[PDB]
Amino acid sequence: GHSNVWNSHPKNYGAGSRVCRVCGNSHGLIRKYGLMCCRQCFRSDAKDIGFIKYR
Amino acid sequence: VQHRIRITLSSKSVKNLEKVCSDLVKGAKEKQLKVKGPVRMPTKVLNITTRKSPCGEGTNTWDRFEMRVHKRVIDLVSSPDVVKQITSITIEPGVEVEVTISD
Amino acid sequence: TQISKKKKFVSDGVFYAELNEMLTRELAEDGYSGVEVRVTPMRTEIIIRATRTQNVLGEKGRRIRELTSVVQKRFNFPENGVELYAEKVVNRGLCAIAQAESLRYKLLGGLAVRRACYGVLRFVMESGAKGCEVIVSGKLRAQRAKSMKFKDGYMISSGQPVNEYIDAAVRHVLLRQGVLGIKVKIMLDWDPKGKLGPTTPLPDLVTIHPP
Amino acid sequence: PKKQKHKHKKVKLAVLQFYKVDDATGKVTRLRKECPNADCGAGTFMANHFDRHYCGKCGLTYVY
Amino acid sequence: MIISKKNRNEICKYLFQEGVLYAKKDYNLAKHPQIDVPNLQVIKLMQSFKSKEYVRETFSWQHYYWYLTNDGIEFLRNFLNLP
RNA sequence: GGCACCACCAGGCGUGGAGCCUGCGGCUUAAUUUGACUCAACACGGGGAAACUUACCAGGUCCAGACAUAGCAAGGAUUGACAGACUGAGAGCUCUUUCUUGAUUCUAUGGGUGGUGGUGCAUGGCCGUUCUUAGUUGGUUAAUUCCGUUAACGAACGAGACCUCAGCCUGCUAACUAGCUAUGCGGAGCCAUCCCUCCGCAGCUAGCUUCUUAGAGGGACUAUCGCCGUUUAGGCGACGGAAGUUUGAGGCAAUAACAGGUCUGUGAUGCCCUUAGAUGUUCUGGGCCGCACGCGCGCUACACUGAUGUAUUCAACGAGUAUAUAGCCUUGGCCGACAGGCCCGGGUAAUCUUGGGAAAUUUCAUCGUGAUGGGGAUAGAUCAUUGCAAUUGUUGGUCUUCAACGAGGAAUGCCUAGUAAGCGCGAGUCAUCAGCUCGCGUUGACUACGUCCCUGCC
Ligand SMILES: [K+]
Ligand SMILES: [K+]
Ligand SMILES: [K+]
Ligand SMILES: [K+]
Ligand SMILES: [K+]
Ligand SMILES: [K+]
Ligand SMILES: [Mg+2]
Ligand SMILES: [Mg+2]
Ligand SMILES: [Mg+2]
Ligand SMILES: [Mg+2]
Ligand SMILES: [Mg+2]
Ligand SMILES: [Mg+2]
Ligand SMILES: [Mg+2]
Ligand SMILES: [Mg+2]
Ligand SMILES: [Mg+2]
Ligand SMILES: [Mg+2]
Ligand SMILES: [Mg+2]
Ligand SMILES: [Mg+2]
Ligand SMILES: [Mg+2]
Ligand SMILES: [Mg+2]
Ligand SMILES: [Mg+2]
Ligand SMILES: [Mg+2]
Ligand SMILES: [Mg+2]
Ligand SMILES: [Zn+2]
Ligand SMILES: [Zn+2]
Repeated sequence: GHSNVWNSHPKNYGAGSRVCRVCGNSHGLIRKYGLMCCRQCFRSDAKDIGFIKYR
Repeated sequence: VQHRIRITLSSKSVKNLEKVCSDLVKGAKEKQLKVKGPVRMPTKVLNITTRKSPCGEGTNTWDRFEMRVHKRVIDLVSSPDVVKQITSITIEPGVEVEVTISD
Repeated sequence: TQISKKKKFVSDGVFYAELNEMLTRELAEDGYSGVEVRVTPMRTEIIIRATRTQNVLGEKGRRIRELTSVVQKRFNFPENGVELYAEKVVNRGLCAIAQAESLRYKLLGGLAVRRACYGVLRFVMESGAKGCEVIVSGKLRAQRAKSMKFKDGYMISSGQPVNEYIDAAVRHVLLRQGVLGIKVKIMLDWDPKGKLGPTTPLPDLVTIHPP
Repeated sequence: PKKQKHKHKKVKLAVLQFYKVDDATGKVTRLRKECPNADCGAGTFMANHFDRHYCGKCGLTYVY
Repeated sequence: MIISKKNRNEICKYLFQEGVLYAKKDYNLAKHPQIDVPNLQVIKLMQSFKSKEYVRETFSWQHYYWYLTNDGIEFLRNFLNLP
């Protein structure tokens, strides 16, 4: 049985379970509001997503 | 007419939302329907603050992104027919109109 | 089924940001300028702005229907709940994404950069921009990288009017020696009708009626 | 050394090595039980080992 | 790779039915959202049908998007035994 | 010659001394992955790592090697597997065994593919820095800001203008997801009732918008006065005014650079390396935490302007669910000393959590100058919760243990008003963990209104 020892560790939680929705990197991930973007990717797409810098 | 209608309007922009609200309350006041509104809910300020550097070098400088959600509530007393006949004009993009029938 | 008003506006923003990315990668050589999402009650109409509006449509509209069905299944719309249109970008010269892609293909072919950037500048200024600027950064000729600016006209850089008057794009050329960067900043003119450019005049601009 | 990989044991014509249609006449004469499992058909032979009746398609087994 | 005939005909029927396919980069989804085949087999078979020009592939935001080509509408109608 | 609390002056609070937290170096290690080293590395990579992350170490798997070519092959290319052995393993991983499976594969060459592999001294983008400086004769200004001098005049970028938040509006617009006021009823008091006082409930026919919200506008311009000033540009003082320090604070932010950082954000990337006994991927376990030592950011203190135990009552910013028996924020009831548990529910939200029942503070009492009821490090026993898993203590409790530290050498940091400092709250990270950051409000000063002495820049 190789299928029960392949990806057999639980991915219920942890940083290695959530990924950037734009790149799949798991570091600097902004989970707030359900964005699911990494810091760098959100900083690039923020204007498209609708976040405006006023201050 | 008979029932009680709450139209919730949300948007990310104030001018489009306010002019849509003005259209709705003007149409309501032309068909002689009593209108309670527009009632402005407290503005929601969605805020994201992140390090601008794509790495960990330099002065740790922070950009604060904001999304402002503006909510408007209009309360008419009428039947569904006039409500969907009013909320059928060109609703501008970004404005989320939502009609709910109360008792 | 109940989604917050916060989660919903963040979801619309993320959907817009993802659609435009997949259209940018898909309708690349069709002159894709931008997408205008429009959620009508019956369907979420999606307008595509491009320059080759016969290349995105496809043979008898095959490509546009393929994209419409891909968007419907991928984003989980109700069937017939999304309809992708394809309009014409009115003034290609006044669009920094159109010119960025035009300069991308004008360099993927092999044309000299100093001759294509000035051509882009020429076309933009004949189109009517108050000022235009092009930056080319990378391994242009030698191994060391350098940045060549191509500026002509009047261009503002600071303050709020920048995010009303400056139409800008940033595109890469994937060349044999590496990646070449293209920053195109087009400064628009004040349009009273609000079509060619901003409707609000620049704050410092003062007009005195003649007696 | 490098752990070698399991290679499929190759027996020439095991179907011929299965039924016993001989002595003229007409006797198919299976020589290995056909697994009872319904999905497993009647041509599904349950191998017999030094002490077990094992069906290859599934796992039904019988020791003695 | 080793993909049963059932699964292969399964992904090849859907592709000919719609002319398009999509998937997320997830090699352990265990079930494609539409086809009753896991995402790995769909992704690998779509990569094969693409090295053969039988489709066009665009990758964006961790998702694959495949589009059947004119050669694909020929090879699928030959493979699926029916028009 | 100027300018600037990332300079000083006058000071405030500090750091540097102590314990601990955390980052860096060194040492140790199987590995203790690694980038970054004056400002401009060092609670930085949003880097608070039990597993994953993870790049490191010890092992085990798997192919997720398209495609093309040539072979092997329905007399089977190939695939899966019961039992036992093997194995850390219920990995048929391998082996014994013998079924099963059917052209999907397999073998060899090319060609691919993946890589948190190298190269940021090949690059893109981005970001940091020079420098948010003011730049691209003289006076004045925050300012290449104006005035003024003049072979320059007239412009442009930058600065300011602009944008956002905050400050004012008893004017306007409007509120059953906000209130006020009145009325009615009810409760309590007083003594009954009445009145008065404090409460609760109700009324989309009780009015209304002061308070709350959020739109539109208005509002300050140094406007007026004196003085100074070339009597200019401007400065000081004064009335009025919500506001007189371009009102406060931000956001944006020129030219030209740096071999600045990032290939470990990117399905951005050239080149190189590797590619099936893999630097791919996955699983198990360990490490990233290791401890003679050095350094940086911090937290807790050294106490009576306090600690402790009562009493008491004032915020703001924000956040919140897939309803599956139920997921997130949790109200209320019950059990429990706590920790926590159980049971009914509300809320996708100005509606429920939340009028956010924050602390410092205030009040009374105890302690009584004693390392003491200051301090709480370290440590023992034990009970709960998160989790698949808590040991190298996740955390939270209970009892016990009760270290240094009595204000910190040479040095050096930040700061000019709702500021410093004190105090707490929220968010991000997050199953659990905040001594960290990013915000918020509460309490609320001293000192100066200058200078080039030092440091740096022009
Ligand atoms: K100290
Ligand atoms: K730091
Ligand atoms: K760079
Ligand atoms: K990078
Ligand atoms: K590289
Ligand atoms: K990242
Ligand atoms: Mg400015
Ligand atoms: Mg001093
Ligand atoms: Mg110390
Ligand atoms: Mg680990
Ligand atoms: Mg591991
Ligand atoms: Mg790896
Ligand atoms: Mg990579
Ligand atoms: Mg560099
Ligand atoms: Mg008011
Ligand atoms: Mg370097
Ligand atoms: Mg570490
Ligand atoms: Mg007390
Ligand atoms: Mg003591
Ligand atoms: Mg104590
Ligand atoms: Mg931890
Ligand atoms: Mg927290
Ligand atoms: Mg200093
Ligand atoms: Zn990302
Ligand atoms: Zn069977």
